[PDB]
Amino acid sequence: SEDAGLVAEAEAVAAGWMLDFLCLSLCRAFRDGRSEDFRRTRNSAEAIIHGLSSLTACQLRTIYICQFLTRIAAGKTLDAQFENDERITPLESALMIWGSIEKEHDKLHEEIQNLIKIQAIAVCMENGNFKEAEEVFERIFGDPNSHMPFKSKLLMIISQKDTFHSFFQHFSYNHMMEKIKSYVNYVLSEKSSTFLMKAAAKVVE
Amino acid sequence: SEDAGLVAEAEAVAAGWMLDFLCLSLCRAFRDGRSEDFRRTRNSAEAIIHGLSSLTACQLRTIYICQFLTRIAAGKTLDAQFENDERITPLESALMIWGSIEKEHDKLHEEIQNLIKIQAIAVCMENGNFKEAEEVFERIFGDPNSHMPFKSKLLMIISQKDTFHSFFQHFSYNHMMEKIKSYVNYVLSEKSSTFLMKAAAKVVE
Amino acid sequence: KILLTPRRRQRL
Amino acid sequence: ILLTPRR
Repeated sequence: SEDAGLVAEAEAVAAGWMLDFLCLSLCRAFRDGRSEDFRRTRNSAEAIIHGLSSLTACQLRTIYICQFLTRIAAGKTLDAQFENDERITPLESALMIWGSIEKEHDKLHEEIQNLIKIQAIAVCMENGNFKEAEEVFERIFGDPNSHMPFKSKLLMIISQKDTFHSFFQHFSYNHMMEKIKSYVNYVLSEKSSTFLMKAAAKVVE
Repeated sequence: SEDAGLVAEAEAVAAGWMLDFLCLSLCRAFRDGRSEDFRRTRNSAEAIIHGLSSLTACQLRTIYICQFLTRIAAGKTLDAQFENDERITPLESALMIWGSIEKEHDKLHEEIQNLIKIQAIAVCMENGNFKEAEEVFERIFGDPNSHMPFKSKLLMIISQKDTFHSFFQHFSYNHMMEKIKSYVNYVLSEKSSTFLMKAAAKVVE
Repeated sequence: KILLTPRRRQRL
Repeated sequence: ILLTPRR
C-alpha cells in the first residue's frame, strides 16, 4: 500500500480537499465576523498551503481567495505589511490579488475593484495621512494623465486635505465590505458542497 | 439558510479527519527521513488541532503519536523546550509521551523506551553537559523499577565522562531511529484505513 | 513570500 | 505546547 507514487497521488488529492474545506471555513468566519475562528482557520489554511507540492488552477484561485480575504480583513490596519515593498498598504495588496481572479465576471469585478480603490485612499485620508493618500493614489491609478473611474473625484478629495468627506460616506468601508460579502456568498455557493464539508455535514445532520 | 450550529459541528468532524490524515503524513515523512515535509506537516497538524471541539481517546492518542515523533525528531535539539519544566530535554519529553500512549507494553515498546533513555543521556554528553546527563539519568533511571541490562554501567560511563564508549557507539541514535521507524510502520498500517486517506487512495487507485 | 499573515511596518 | 517547542 505504501507505494510512493500512489501515496504521492493520494496526498495531492487530500490536500486539495483540505484547502477547499479551509477556504469554505475562512469565508464563513469572514462573512459572520467570527474574528477568532477566522484567525484559527487562517493559520490552518496558511500551513496547508505551505505544505502543497503542486497546484491546479482551482487551487491557485482558492489561495488567491484566502489571500484576498485576509488583506480585506486587515484593510484599516495601515501598519500591516503584506508585500515585500513595505509601502504597499493592505487594501492595495487586496487590489493586486483581485487583479488575478474573477475577471470573467466583469461587472461585479469592476464594482469591487472600484470600492477597494476608493477605500484604499479613504483609510489614509481618515487617518490624516494625506501624503500617503497621494502616494497610494499614484500607485493605484497609474499615469497621472490616464483616466479611470472615480480617479478625478478622488484627486479632488485628496487635494482638499480633510479627514472627512461625504463621498466616503456613500462609498464607505461598510459598503465595500457588503459587496465583498456578496462575492463571498458566491464562493460559498460554489464550495459549500465540496467533498470534506459535505461528508462532515451528513455525519452531524 | 444554513444552520450555524450544524456547520460548526461539521467543521469539528472534518478537523478530526484531517488530524488522522496529517498524522499519517507525519509518520511517512519521519520514516523516510523527509525533514522539510516533516516540519511543514507538523505545522499543519498543529494548526488543525485547534478545530477540534472535544477530544476522544483515539484523538488524544493520535495527538500523542504526533507529539512523540516531533520530540524524537528534535532529539538532538537541546534548544527546544517541550515541557513547562525547562529542564526536561526533548528525548525525555518523548519518553513521557511514550509512556502516555494507550498501547501494549511489549518487547518492542520496552526496547524503544530504553533506547530513548540511552540517547537522552548520550546527547547531553555529546554536548559536554555531563551534569545534565546525570540529572537525566536520575529522572529516567532513578526508579528501582526502571530496570535495564547495563543500567549501572550507563551511569558509570556518564560519571567518567566517557561520551564515546562502545555502549553509545552500539546503542546509537540511528539504532534508536530504526526501532522507532519500525513502530511507525505499524501506525501506518493501522491508520491507513482512516476516512480521508482511504477516500483519497480510492480516487487514485 | 508573505502568504496569509502580514509583518509590522512599525518595527526595527 | 503541542507539537512545536518553546525556546
